[PDB]
Order: sequence, then C-alpha cells, then structure tokens
Amino acid sequence: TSILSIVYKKDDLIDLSRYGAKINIGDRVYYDSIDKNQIKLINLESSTIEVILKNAIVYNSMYENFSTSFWIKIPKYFSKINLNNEYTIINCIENNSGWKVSLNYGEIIWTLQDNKQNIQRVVFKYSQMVNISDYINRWIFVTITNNRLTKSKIYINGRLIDQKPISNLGNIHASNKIMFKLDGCRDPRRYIMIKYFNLFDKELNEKEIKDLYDSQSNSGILKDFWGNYLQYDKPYYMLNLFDPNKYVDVNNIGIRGYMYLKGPRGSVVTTNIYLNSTLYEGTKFIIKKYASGNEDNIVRNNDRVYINVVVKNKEYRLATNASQAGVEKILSALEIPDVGNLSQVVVMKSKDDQGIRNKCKMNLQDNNGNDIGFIGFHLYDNIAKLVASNWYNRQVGKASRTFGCSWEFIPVDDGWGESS
Amino acid sequence: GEAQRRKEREELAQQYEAILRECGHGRFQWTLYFVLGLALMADGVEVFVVGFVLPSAEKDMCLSDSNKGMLGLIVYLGMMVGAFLWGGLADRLGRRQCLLISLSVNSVFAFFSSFVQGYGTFLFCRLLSGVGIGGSIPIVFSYFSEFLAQEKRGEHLSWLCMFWMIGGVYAAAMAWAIIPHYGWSFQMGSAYQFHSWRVFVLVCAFPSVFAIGALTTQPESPRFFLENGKHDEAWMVLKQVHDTNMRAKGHPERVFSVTHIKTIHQEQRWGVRALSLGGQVWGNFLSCFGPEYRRITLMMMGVWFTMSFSYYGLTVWFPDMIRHLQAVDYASRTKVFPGERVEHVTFNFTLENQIHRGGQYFNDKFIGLRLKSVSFEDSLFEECYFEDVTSSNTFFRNCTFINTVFYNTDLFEYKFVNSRLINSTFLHNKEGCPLDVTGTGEGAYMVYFVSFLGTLAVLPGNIVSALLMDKIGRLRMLAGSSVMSCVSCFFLSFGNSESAMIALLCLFGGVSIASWNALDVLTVELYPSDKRTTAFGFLNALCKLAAVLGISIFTSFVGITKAAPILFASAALALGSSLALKLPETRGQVLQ
Ligand SMILES: *[C@@H]1O[C@H](CO[C@@H]2O[C@@H](C)[C@@H](O)[C@@H](O)[C@@H]2O)[C@@H](O[C@@H]2O[C@H](CO)[C@@H](O)[C@H](O)[C@H]2NC(C)=O)[C@H](O)[C@H]1NC(C)=O
Ligand SMILES: *[C@@H]1O[C@H](CO)[C@@H](O)[C@H](O)[C@H]1NC(C)=O
Ligand SMILES: *[C@@H]1O[C@H](CO)[C@@H](O)[C@H](O)[C@H]1NC(C)=O
Ligand SMILES: CC[C@@H](C(N)=O)N1CCCC1=O
Repeated sequence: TSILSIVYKKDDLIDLSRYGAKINIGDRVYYDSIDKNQIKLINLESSTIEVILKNAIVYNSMYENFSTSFWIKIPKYFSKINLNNEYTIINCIENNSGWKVSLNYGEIIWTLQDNKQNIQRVVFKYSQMVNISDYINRWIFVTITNNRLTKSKIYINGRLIDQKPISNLGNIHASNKIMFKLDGCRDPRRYIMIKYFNLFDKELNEKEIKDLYDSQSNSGILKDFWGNYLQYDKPYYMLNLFDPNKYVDVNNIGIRGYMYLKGPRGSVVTTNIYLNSTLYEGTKFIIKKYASGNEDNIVRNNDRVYINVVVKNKEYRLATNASQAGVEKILSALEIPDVGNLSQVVVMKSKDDQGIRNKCKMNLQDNNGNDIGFIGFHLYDNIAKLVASNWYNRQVGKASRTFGCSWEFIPVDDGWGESS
Repeated sequence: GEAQRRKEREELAQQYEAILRECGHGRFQWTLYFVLGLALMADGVEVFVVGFVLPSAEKDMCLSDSNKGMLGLIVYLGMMVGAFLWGGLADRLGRRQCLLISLSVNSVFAFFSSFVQGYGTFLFCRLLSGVGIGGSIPIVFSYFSEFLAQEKRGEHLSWLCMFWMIGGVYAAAMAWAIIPHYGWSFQMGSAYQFHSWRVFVLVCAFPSVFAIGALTTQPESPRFFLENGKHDEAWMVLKQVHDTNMRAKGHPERVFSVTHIKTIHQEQRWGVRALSLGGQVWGNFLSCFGPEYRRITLMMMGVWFTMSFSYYGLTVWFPDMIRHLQAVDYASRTKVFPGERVEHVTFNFTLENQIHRGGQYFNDKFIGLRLKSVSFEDSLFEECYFEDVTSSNTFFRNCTFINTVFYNTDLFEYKFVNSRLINSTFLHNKEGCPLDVTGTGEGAYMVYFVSFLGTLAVLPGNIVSALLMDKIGRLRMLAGSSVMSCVSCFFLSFGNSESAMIALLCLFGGVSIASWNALDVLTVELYPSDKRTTAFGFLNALCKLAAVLGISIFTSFVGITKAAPILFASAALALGSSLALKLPETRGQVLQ
C-alpha cells in the first residue's frame, strides 16, 4: 500500500516499494553515526535530495485520496531572524500545483494547491516559552491524510491536531519529482533532520496511523530526551517526569550520603524568543554495560547494567543496602572498588508487559535476581530523596498510576545550545 | 412619669455624692488609679507596635504596598469596633466585667499575633487585638469617675492621662532595646523564623496582662449596682471604700453611717439573652440621642471628630515628612558616572547610591558584591558573569545582556525593566521576595528617639492641666488648648529640616494634651451613669474613624505641599474649638 519508502542501505537510500524511484543525493547531506537512517539537511544549495517516481504513480487525479508520513527533528530557534521566515522543506509543486510541507517559527505547515491556485493549509503549532517542551529539538512523528471528499487532517505522534475541509479544491497536479531541501530560509545556520518517509495512495484512519507509529517507534530500544538511541559511556543529565523542576544532586559521598532532587531549575531566555528551563543542571548518569552481549553501544530493553554517577568530574557507582528499614530505601553514590555486595544491577525498561511503549525506567535488583524495585523519589522530612521500591511494581500490577518511576536521559546537544 | 424618674435620679445622685464626700479621698482612690493607669498604659502601648515592627515585617513577610498601609490602619479599625461594642456592653454587664473581657481578648490576640507567620492571619490577629483594646479608655474613665467627689474631679481624672504617655515611653524604650538586634534568629520549626520584632510584640503584649492581674483585685463601681437595682453589693463596695480610706488615714474605728441607699426601681436561651442585650444596648444608644441629650451629643461628636482627625493626621504626618526629607537628602548625594569601557578584569565592591550610565563591559566577572540603590542605565553586558551578587533597590534599565550568566544572584526579573537578554542563563537564584521590599538600617534608632521625644512633649501640659483643671474649668482649658493647637498648626510652615520637624512635633504634642484631657473630663461629666460608657464608647469609635480618615488624608499629602495639612488641621481644630465653646459647664456639680 506504500508507493514511496526511503530507507537507508549500504551507503545509499533505497525505495522499499516495488517502483524503483530514482534517488539522487547532494554532496553535503549528512548521516548520524549511530542511526544512519536519520538524514540531516543543512541550509545550503548542495544539501539536496531528489526522488523521482514513475509516471504511472504521479498524483494527477481529483478524487484520489492520499497520505504521507515521516519523522522530523527541528532545532531550537534562537534569535529574531527566524521570526516570520516560513521556509519549504519538502516540495512536490510544479506549475503552481501540488503538495508541500514547510516550517516556520514553532510551526509545521502542510499546503495543498490545485490548478486554480487555491491554497489549503493545515498547521501544527508548538510554543517555545514552555519550561520543558515535547517538540523542541525532539523527534516528532508527522502523518498527514488527505480525503478529497471530506477533509485534510494532520496527526502529531498519532493524535489529531488540525483538520480543514478541501471539498472546494479542484484537480490537484503533482510533480514528477519530490524535493528534500531547505528552501527560502534566511537563517544560514538552520538545519533539519528527517527519517522514514512514506507515501500511501489512500487516507489513513486513526488505527493504521497508530500501528504505523508503534511499528516505526522502535519500542525495544531505550531513547534519550531528544528521541535518539540510549548509549553506554555517555554522560546524561537526569529528569523526573512527575517532578521536572528539580535535578539529581548529591551532598556526601558514601553510604552516609544520599542523592536527592534539588531545585528549582534555572532558565534560558532570549527576550520573547524562548523562556526554556535549564536542562544541563545536576549530576550526570553514565551507563556501563555489564551483561549485554551486543557489540553495539545501543542500550536495549531488559539490559542489566551499572549506573556511574559524576560528582566533581569523578565517577562513583549507584548502590543501596538491600537490608534497611522499609521498602522505599535510599540510593547512594559510592566509590567504585568499595561497593562489595551492595545492590548495583539495574534493569533498563522501555516498554511495559503488554509491549506498549513508555518512558525510560530503571529496576534495581540484587545479585540473586530479586527485584529491589523501580527507582524513583520519596519525600523524607521535606527532602525528595532517591529510593528504589517495589511500590511502583505493585501499582503496575494493579494498573494504577505510578508516581515518579519514569525518568528521562538528556545528553548535551547542539540543537539545544545551552551553556554548560 | 418622666418627672418622678428624674427626681429619683437627682436624689440618688445627691445621696451618692454625700456618701462619697463622707468616705473621702485616700488610699482606695489611688490604688484604683494605678490599676486603671495600667489598663490605660496597655492602650497607650498598643498604638506603636505595628509602626515599630513594619520595617522588619515587610522583609520577613514579603509585604508589598496596599498591605503595609492596611497593617498600619488595622489597629484603628479594631479600636473603632471594640470601643463601641464594649461601651455598649458596659452599661448592661458592668465596667469591671467588660474591662476584664476586653483586656483578656486584647492579651490573647496580641500573644497570638507574635507567633503568626502569614499576613492575612496577622491582619486578623491585630484587628482582634485592636477590638479588645478599643474599650479601654471609655470604661476606664467612666469607672474611675464613679469613685470621686465633686470637690476635685477634674484634677483626679486628668491625673489618669499620665499613664498613656508612660505607655508610649515604654513602647519606645522596648523598641530601642529589642528591635535593633537583628542577629537573633531563633529557630522553632524549619519553615518558620523567630526574629526580634516578635519579641518586641510579646513585650508590648505584657502590660495588658499586668492590667488584668491588677484589675482582678478591684470591686465593681457602686453606681452601676445602684442603677441596675442591686442595693446590697453597692452598699458593700461603698463601705469597703470607707474602711480602706479611714484605715489608711489612721482612724480605723469609725463606722460607715449610711444604712439605706435609694435605688432605681427595676420594672434558644442564649439567643434570647443575646437579643435582649442587643435590644437594651440599642435602646441606650438611641436614648443617647434623646430630647434631653441631642445638642450635647452632636456637639461632642463634632469636638471628638475634629480633634481626633487633626491630632492623628499631624502625628502620622511628622515622621512621614522626616522620612521624605531624609530621602531627598539621600537622592541629592547620588553619584553619576556617564560612560565607562571595561575589559577583562574581576570585580569586587560595595556601591551605595550610584548611577552608571552607558557602560560597556566585555568579559567581566562580578564576584561577591553588594549593591544599595545602584542603577545601571543604557549599559551593555557581553559574556559577563555575576556570582554572589546581593542587591537592594538595584535596577537594570535599557540594558542588553548577551551570553551572560547569573550564578547565585538575587537579580530577579523585576530588576530588569525594559531590558533585552539574549542567550543568557539564570542559575541557582537566591531565595527572595517576588517584588521590592526596600531596606531600613541604622535609621530606625533615631525614629525611636523621635517617638520618645514626642511622648515627653506630653509631660509638661498634663501636669499643668492636672494642676489647673478645677481652677479655670473644662471648657476654658479645652478652648485655650485647641486655639494653641491651631496656632502651632499654622506655625508648621517655618520648618524644612529634620530638627525643625522634631521641634514642631514636640510643640504640637505638648500643646494638644491639655485639650485632650479637658475633652475626656467633659465627656465623663456630661452623661448620666446609665449611659456614660455607651456614649463614651460611641464617641471613641467616632474618634478612631476620624483617626483612620485623617491618617489616610495626611499620609497622602506628604511630599506634595505643606499647605494642605496645615489648612486641614487648622480648619478642623478651629471648628472643634468653636463647637466646644458652646458646651454646658459641668464644674462644681454632682456626678449626675
Ligand atoms: C545563542 O546560542 C546558540 C548556541 O550556541 C551555544 O550557546 C551560546 C550561549 C554559547 O555558549 C555558545 O558558545 C554555544 O555554542 C547559537 O547558535 C549556534 O551558534 C554557533 C556559534 O558558536 C554556531 O556554530 C551554531 O551553528 C549555532 N546553532 C544554530 C542551530 O544556529 C546562537 O547563534 C546564539 N544566538 C546569538 C544571537 O548569537
Ligand atoms: C578585591 O579586588 C581588588 C582588586 O580588584 C583586590 O585588591 C582586593 O584584595 C580584593 N578583595 C579582597 C578581599 O581580596
Ligand atoms: C536607551 O534607550 C533609548 C531610548 O529610550 C535608546 O534610543 C537607546 O538605544 C538605549 N540605549 C542603548 C545602549 O541601546
Ligand atoms: C487617654 C488619652 C487619649 C484620649 N482619649 O484622650 N488620647 C490622648 C492623646 C490622643 C488620645 O487618643
């Protein structure tokens, strides 16, 4: 049912569908080292991708329904030059007729144009003054459906955002060739990332959109704050989803010391461009592989690892005394060789028992494979102290709403641009 | 009907005067004088507490504008409610009973306010303390009056106003000896803090408790017993006065010759009792506005309102003008540095009262600096670094910040007015109030001294009044002191420095006290014993309302002109004196 499906292969991009669309790539198109299937396009003339379909699959009808889907990552807009600067990123318009997707300051726009030059636009808007954003510099699954008889709808991460009737539009022509290049951007230092572009010749409903979302989400692999793969031997800042205004900190080294959630977070401001919350505050959490036999650095589900903790550019280890009062027992950062038999092993969990994708969670366990429990925080005399407990497991078994067992890993990224 | 009841009151008053003459003046009267003086000292103390604790309570409670003014004005609203309430209740429950209840309420809520952490709760506690203390003056004066013979009533009643000045002096001394120790940071509960001004509040709440303890040992006034149809205990109290007086004299052998005293003939349950009390109090209040007392009541209302308005307006106006003059002198000394280009170098300093304009600092790290009234204008900060910056009354206006970091600084968003920040980071902001709270330092000391001086100004005139009350009269003393108050009000223009303001405050305070004494004595003597506390409390509530109005009006006029306060005070005092000159003479009469 898919007509175009650009996927990575041995140093090239290949169409999965049985049409053999010709693909040509410029000399300045980049690829991520870990996830080469993600494509980086910069604001230059040579950073281009042309895809040429066949004459038998060119959209030239006017009752024909169609859908597109992709994943996009857009960096933060830093200064006022980006304001009122709508620039096209994907174009399929010839003779002033076709479909296109473009980006503006906090906006993703889908545009349809027929031969009578009538424009229909569907927009998704995300703010930039939020403390913590779900869209800024993070991967977004965008799927757009077009029913020529009822409406045209946009879906962000599988949920409907906007919909606009297109029954007035006439016959829509489409180019023989589809564009991938930043066009019309005045900012000379603005880039995007796109991956997993698919085209279908019929309108997707919510069910197929959700299955496509889960299929392309890679639920079996842990993800960081930016949506990229989680890796070993890389420092990550820690974020609690239930309590996102505080950062992980330590006060003393050893069993007598505890790590807690200290706040409030700082802010990064550019005077009506963004008012975001500082993400590089606290103590870095490095992941060390212990029993994962995979050769790659990618952290997968159910991996049993160790968690080093960076205090004054010195590496310590997560451990707790399995035997103390209560179930919600304190976590501590201690010297690497002096740990002995304290519980180190952490199981990384990304998807639930049924296979539904959720955020990153850590399950502390002992040397005997007994679940100490999920890692979270508990308030002891007005201090949010990091604790491993089986209360979260009990709530999960009861299908109740857990409180604080969900964590987020934030590596340092160029698309965020915060000063460390 | 009316004639018989009038004759009964007249004969009862005459026999009561004869009994009081037989008992004579002595130790009992002086003991009751000291007890009621403590009760009045509590009221004198109560009016200074919020004014003395506001400079610390603004920082300790994040008090903004429209909240400091309400805190300053709350004691007078509470007093206005309490004076009327307790004055109405004292003619149906008894002077001593209502005095004990009101003083206990004041003590309880003043103790509660000393530990209260919030603002609205502090407002409620202080309003209730004002309600408790509002009923002190009317009940105390009407209670002391009913033990005095006609030979010396103005003198012995005017001697009772020394304790108000004593309470003012006590408040000033306690503020001077307690508040300046800001180091005291007693910790009971992590979220709560115990500073020195709370200790000052406790020490100011003490005298009300002492007054209650002293008053528990005094008997009810016999006149209230006689009015309400209770004859045995009135006779017992009058006898007790007799034995106390003559045992103190040195003749503990004579016998109380009075055998019978003429007495006014008397003609769900909780709700019924409350309704009956309310109806009776309303009847007393309306009978205060009766055919016999309608000229008197309106003239007393005029005199009370005008004198209270003028006095409280000027009393709150003098310190405000001293503060305004000090602020003007401070702003005259401000230094200005227009333009300065600074390269890579670390900055430490403590700057006071400076304005730097058009600065350009490139890669400058400001470590550990305290700013007091320092303003940066039209400046540009690039790749700067602010660490351990503490600032009061410091603003960054027209400033542009690029790639700067504010680490461990209290430079909140309200300190960047019309500024532009680009790629700037705020990290580990210090705990502080969301808005400005100003700062008061050593300048508090003189304030206490000033208050002390004002209270001392009262000391001479009191003496003179107490030594002359029965010699000239209440009307003449009232008029001759109001006229001098008006003259001193006109003399306000001949002063523009702090010393001149202090001298003018001393002059006005020393002049108006004789008029206040005369008004107290005249209000006591002009009403029957079955309506004395009700009328006195209603007039005192009117006085407190006029105090609120005058304080607001005179504080709104600071720094604008010196003609409006002078005109208002002089006009009000002239009207009050004109109305007072038309009052009847009560000297040389039985307490009827
Ligand atoms: C605001 O900063 C961003 C990110 O730069 C980082 O943050 C700064 C506060 C400072 O600490 C820099 O050293 C950091 O690298 C700027 O965007 C990037 O600027 C660099 C220039 O060094 C450039 O190489 C990148 O390509 C830019 N990235 C993007 C997505 O444009 C931004 O320019 C700064 N704003 C202004 C007005 O200068
Ligand atoms: C503050 O800096 C000056 C020079 O910038 C230096 O001489 C002085 O010693 C510093 N203060 C202290 C307390 O060292
Ligand atoms: C200061 O403000 C004026 C107008 O208020 C403006 O013209 C000027 O540019 C500002 N200063 C700087 C350094 O920009
Ligand atoms: C007890 C004295 C009292 C009064 N009601 O007369 N005073 C004296 C100065 C101002 C005031 O209220």
